[PDB]
Amino acid sequence: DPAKDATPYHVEFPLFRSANMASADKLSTGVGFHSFRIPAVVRTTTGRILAFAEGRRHDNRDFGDINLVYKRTKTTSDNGATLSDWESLREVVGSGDGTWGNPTPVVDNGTIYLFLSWNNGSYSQKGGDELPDGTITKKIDTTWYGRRHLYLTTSTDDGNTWSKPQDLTKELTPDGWSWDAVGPGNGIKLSSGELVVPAMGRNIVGRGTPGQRTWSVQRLNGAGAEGTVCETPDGKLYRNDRPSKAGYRIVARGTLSDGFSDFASDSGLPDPACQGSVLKYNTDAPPRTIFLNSASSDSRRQMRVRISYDADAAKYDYGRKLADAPVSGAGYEGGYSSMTKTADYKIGALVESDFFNDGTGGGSYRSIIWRRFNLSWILNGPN
Ligand SMILES: O=C(O)[C@]1(F)O[C@@H]([C@H](O)[C@H](O)CO)[C@H](O)[C@@H](O)[C@H]1F
Ligand SMILES: *[C@]1(C(=O)O)O[C@@H]([C@H](O)[C@H](O)CO)[C@H](O)[C@@H](O)[C@H]1F
Ligand SMILES: [Ca+2]
Ligand SMILES: [Cl-]
Repeated sequence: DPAKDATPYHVEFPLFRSANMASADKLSTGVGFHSFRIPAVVRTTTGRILAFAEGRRHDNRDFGDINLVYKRTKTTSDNGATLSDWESLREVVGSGDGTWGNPTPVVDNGTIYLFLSWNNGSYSQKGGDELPDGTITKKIDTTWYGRRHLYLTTSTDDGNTWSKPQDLTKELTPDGWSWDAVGPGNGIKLSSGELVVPAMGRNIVGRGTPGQRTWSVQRLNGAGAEGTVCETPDGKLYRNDRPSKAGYRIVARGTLSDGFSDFASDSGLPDPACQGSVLKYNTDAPPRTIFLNSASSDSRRQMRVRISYDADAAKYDYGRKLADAPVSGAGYEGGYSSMTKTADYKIGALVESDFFNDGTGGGSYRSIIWRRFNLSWILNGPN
């Protein structure tokens, strides 16, 4: 791999700082957040980087009052290289005391499309959870009021402002569903121009052209709830999803016109039942797909970034442990992740981190780390 010839480069620092941290991130209104979790990142066509997260107001739990927050790089050409290159925290949407989450952006010229999930603030995935005011949650159900909704918000000004989110549940989530998720992480634009956004049991597919997109659903029997998608070097689609039980990533390959294979466990990619991320890096010799998850069947703290050179992303190298370049003072790193390719030819990654001050409890502060590294950094890892 000729990219190994570059000097290894890596930088890493917290970008979304929980309430316990010195420079805890708050909106300009004064509204702060206990925890940030569920990252999504995209480089726009200007080179600006947009980083999204769930701002979890009161504790780290997946329900209750959660706002969709973000940061942009200050300019289109700084590549988020230092903390001072990032704007202050902003909000995409935070209306109501319900949950706005699952950021899943896709860039289309320019327009950034950001798909989100939402639930009512009286409901949770399991039900029976206690809220700050003493209310007990109802379990997410199939009713309009109590089901998981799918929203779309758009930016046509490089992420500066966002349209009021539009509820596309009736159009893009099957009737009768209760739980739902989009991404989280990112959607993609194919070499042939279609937009493909991974979601629970389905792709959301944007046909048409830039400036005139039309959305529909490609259902995928056996897909995960939290999916990732990319275009492999052979031109086909590749779903690499979180499994329902700890063990291994589940994978399927297909096309928009012919559909997908069934999903199968990939024994080369252990996973502890956690979200992952995938990135098409380049098309020229040699073609590369990047994959990032916790490379373990029982821990989220074994984050590993990897490269596949296969036309179908069948097999990956060992890659490199993110712990080889650890961050201090921002918790124990590991969990959900998102990757993009920066305009200065780095991998830019967001990774969850957990202070663990309340163990697995709701009071444990969660932060999100930003990382940049070149391919060389991965390739020069001790395997
Ligand atoms: O509901 C919230 O989280 C909030 F506290 O109020 C939201 C909103 O003004 C109200 O919920 C009504 O839409 C803000 O967008 C949030 O930043 C925050 F201030
Ligand atoms: C995530 C997690 O940290 O495990 O889990 C998902 C969801 O519960 C699982 O995919 C099972 O359906 C949450 O939606 C997400 O917020 C995060 F908690
Ligand atoms: Ca809110
Ligand atoms: Cl999910």
